[PDB]
Amino acid sequence: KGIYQTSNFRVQPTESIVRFPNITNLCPFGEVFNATRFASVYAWNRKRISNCVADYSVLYNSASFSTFKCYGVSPTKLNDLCFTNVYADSFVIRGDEVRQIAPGQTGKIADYNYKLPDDFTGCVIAWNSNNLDSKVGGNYNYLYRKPFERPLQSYGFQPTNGVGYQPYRVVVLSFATVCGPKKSTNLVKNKCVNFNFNGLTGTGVLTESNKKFLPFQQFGRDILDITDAVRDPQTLEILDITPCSFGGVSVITPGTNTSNQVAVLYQDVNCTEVNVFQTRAGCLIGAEHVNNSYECDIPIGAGICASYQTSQSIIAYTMSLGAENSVAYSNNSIAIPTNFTISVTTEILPVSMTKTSVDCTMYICGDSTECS
Amino acid sequence: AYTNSFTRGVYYPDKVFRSSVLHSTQDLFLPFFSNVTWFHAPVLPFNDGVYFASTEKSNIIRGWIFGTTLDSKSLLIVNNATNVVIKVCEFQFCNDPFLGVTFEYVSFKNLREFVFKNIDGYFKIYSKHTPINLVRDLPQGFSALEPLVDLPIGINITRFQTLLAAYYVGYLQPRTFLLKYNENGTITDAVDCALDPLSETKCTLKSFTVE
Amino acid sequence: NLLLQYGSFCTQLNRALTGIAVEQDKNTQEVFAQVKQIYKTPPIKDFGGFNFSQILPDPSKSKRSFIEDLLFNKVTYIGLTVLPPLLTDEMIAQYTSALLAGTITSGWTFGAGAALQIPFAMQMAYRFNGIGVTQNVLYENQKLIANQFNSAIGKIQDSLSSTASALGKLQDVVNQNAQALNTLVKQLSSNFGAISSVLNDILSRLDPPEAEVQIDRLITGRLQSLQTYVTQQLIRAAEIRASANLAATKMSECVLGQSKRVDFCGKGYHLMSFPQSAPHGVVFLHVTYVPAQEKNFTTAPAICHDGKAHFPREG
Amino acid sequence: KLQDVVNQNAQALNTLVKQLSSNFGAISSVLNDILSRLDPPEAEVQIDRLITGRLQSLQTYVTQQLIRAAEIRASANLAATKMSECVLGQSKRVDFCGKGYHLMSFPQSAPHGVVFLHVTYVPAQEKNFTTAPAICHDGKAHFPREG
Repeated sequence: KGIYQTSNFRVQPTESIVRFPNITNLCPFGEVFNATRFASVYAWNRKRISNCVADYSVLYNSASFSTFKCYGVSPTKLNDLCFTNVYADSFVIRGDEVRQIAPGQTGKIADYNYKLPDDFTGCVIAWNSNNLDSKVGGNYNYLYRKPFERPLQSYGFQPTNGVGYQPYRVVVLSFATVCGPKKSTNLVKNKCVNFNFNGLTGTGVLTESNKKFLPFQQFGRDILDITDAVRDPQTLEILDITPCSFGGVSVITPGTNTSNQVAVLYQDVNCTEVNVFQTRAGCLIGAEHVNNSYECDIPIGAGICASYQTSQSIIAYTMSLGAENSVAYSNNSIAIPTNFTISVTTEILPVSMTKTSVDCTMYICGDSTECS
Repeated sequence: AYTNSFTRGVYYPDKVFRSSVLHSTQDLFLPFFSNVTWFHAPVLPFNDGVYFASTEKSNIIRGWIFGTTLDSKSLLIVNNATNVVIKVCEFQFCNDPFLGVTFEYVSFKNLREFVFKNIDGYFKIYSKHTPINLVRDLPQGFSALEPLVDLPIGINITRFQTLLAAYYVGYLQPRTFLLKYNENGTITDAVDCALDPLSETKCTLKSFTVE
Repeated sequence: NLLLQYGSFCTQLNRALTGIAVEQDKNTQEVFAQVKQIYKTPPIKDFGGFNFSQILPDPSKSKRSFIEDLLFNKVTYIGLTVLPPLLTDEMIAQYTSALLAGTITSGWTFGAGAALQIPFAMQMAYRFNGIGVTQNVLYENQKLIANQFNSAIGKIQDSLSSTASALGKLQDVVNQNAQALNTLVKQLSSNFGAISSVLNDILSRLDPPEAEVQIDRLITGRLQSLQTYVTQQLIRAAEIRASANLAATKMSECVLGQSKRVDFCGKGYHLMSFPQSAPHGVVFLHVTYVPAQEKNFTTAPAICHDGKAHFPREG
Repeated sequence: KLQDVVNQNAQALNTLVKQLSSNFGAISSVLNDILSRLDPPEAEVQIDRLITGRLQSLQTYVTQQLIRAAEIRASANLAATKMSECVLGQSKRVDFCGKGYHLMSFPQSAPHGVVFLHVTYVPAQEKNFTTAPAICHDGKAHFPREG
């Protein structure tokens, strides 16, 4: 008979939420990939792509470039990455030169006009230019001849020609500030959730709070530096973080050899979160409440005790402190005993431990010198 | 010339709210009761960070060049009539620089205090406006500076020049400070733990009251 | 998955702390539960002029005595939990009211057998007889002894209410437990030679076959810090037990009786004491006879009348 | 109490022996495996992990033994005092010798402990009387010498 802490339980998070600011200040990709012109193949022209959202998911999904192919990166993953600082290089040339847009290569572009480093991590693509950069009088701007080294003549570029002689508007972006967009998601309240605010992962019951952060403050901390609150980066509102509901799961029983039904106690939770009975010690289940009081058989806590009684069940009750007794006092009444009892009563005390000794080398290293 | 850094150049260490709590931290701070070099109006180094405290009726101190050569070999920070330019460029100034009477940004009776710090490759600025008149120097009250900007730059900033009647400079030192955040989440008081043995005791008990 | 490789170190701490938690209910019973019935005071307070309205429970209220509410006013989530005491303070108030109502209406007899009524001045006439003062000195002074004790109880309000440091030991025990749990939380933010204290970021930043070594440093540090806390808790609990056993001993000899042990029941020749409950502890108001104004006399060890020597029988 | 002390000593030794089966992050909990599967310069890192593990356990166990030995000594000194006062005498200390006014007690040996039979006197059947604190005779007051 007793109460035993069989397990500890935790409400698992029902959702995961991710929150970041409004997705402003993107890089100007239309100034390179959607430009009205591109430089000669012998003289490729460079621009800068940094201190911005680098929206690489638009390029990875795009079909306008023949292939947005990367020498040392994944094009779908690139929207989650950041480059140290990105250079965007652009040129116009005949489509027969399009195979030169890669590291470890040869020919008038790749070895003499628009060459790239052997270790260059960068993504390159071209849009077909027979409708956009060629001309029927000849595309004379297609001039061709170290890495990025910006004696020469125009390529025979033309719009009616086959795809080798038809030009393409080529460009590439090389590999901090060249950083892709962080994806936001919908917010959740009053449920145990995983969350990830601007750099602040955690798990908890989020709730709209009455605290007053200053305009620059993003996290709230408790006395022991426990993360206590956050500001949402999209609506400038402040949330408490309450930890997800958890506690011990004690099982209450009479002796097994007296009965098999048991009552379970979830410490310090509201019963809604789990017959049922709320107590100041937690939520109690399988026991049933009664208005009577008895000497405390099995302790629950907070003045509640439980026992097995009558058709039998586990009852739970506010414990008796023993029977109450008003003494018949006055300024003139005395009670005197007329007879007595010689009650022999046991007291018991432990007096010695089991006198243990240990061969600490046999315990730590038994049978090995290499261990010793 | 010199004058007393009475109790100035506290700033919110981080973007954290803390309420009715005695949080204590080490950072580059203006040490309490130091002497600032006071200028009434001049190359100055940038040893680790700068507390700065010009008071002017018309804010003629408008631009500071922070860098390595101050020349064409690098932050041009410049307030104008309605905007605040910042850029890193190799550029130039004359034998007597003055203003005619890669980034971008937009913004006596008053004292526009600042603190300017570069650390972990990131350069940052904080501010206060100072509502109170005193013609002599920086008052003996208390006031904490809120953040205004950050940039990564990767430049080993050595020294600076400020262009336009007075300005004051005090170099930051690594120190432990203890900070009294009140209910509203604002710093109401601070203790410089290295100042005197009483401050070494307050930073031991956390409490501003020592028994 | 790594913590399981360290064996019983997650079990035996929960067992050790449960061994403390079960014992705190026991300490509270060993002190307060020393009576098998809840004695009720009579309605009329005819205790021979001794005004106990400040130490008996106020029925207008939690049903505590006035001097207890001073004590309750004077003493002030990530994986840790505080279990409730088995006995709520509104029950400790009944036990202390029973001990007190017994001590008033029946003196010591409710410690031995059944509570027996005895008029309170007739009890004090025994309390004096127990310190070698003949009880005629009580009734010949009763109105003065009442005024002395009423006034002395008056100073207890002011002593507890006006002074801020008056409950040093209970505030110290609450402070030690506060600083222990505060330390235990602070230690979660310590690096222990791992790349971070943020366990989720370790898993985010490094390959699992490597990150295991970082997590091993945090587990090693945190577990050693938990064992440190548990060992401090067991050592501290052994001291709180020695305090509770001393309190139980005082309540046995000094509430339920009159201890002849000089300077055990506080200074002075002891008469009686009244318990009051307090946050995480107990207070005793020890009532003690202190002799005050001495005259100096010639004396002789014994006297001769007929060549026979005579000696004092009881003086 | 005695069965509890025997149970605590059993649980402590049983835990201490069970720790030998645990890895502590070593490649096996069987020390002879580590010493035969792997070469000594490789193996020593795993063995130093396992030694660090077992040593932390042993220091835990010895600390539990010391903390419990202080409890058993506090019990033994209380027993020794009860035998000095309550067997070798009659202690007037109320409830120091079990419920009642006290007469005498008899010790009994028990495994790792002691048992006392306290022979207390406990009053039983009471009658309630009119009483007076003293009695007049000639307008002088008379008081009881005892009772």
